[PDB]
Amino acid sequence: IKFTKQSSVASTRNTLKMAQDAERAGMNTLGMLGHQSEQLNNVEGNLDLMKV
Amino acid sequence: GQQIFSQALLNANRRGEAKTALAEVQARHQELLKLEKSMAELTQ
Repeated sequence: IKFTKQSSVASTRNTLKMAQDAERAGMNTLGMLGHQSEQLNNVEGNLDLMKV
Repeated sequence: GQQIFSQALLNANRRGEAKTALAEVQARHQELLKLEKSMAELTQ
């Protein structure tokens, strides 16, 4: 009985760990997509200027 | 002038709850393993 409860505790520990790792990756990706969005804004401005 | 003993009997109490403390751990355990597998894929 006890062994299964221990295994489940270990399961939920690894589960939380993986969830946190996933979240770190997601936050870096969103910030990084925002940075690339700003760069693309600069590109867009330059293209508009070149059209003129 | 005499003297007495006593005995024990285990009562459905355990016939159920103690057997459930195997089935209901390993099975919820099965739900938790499923959760862990899904989180592993999500993290990847």
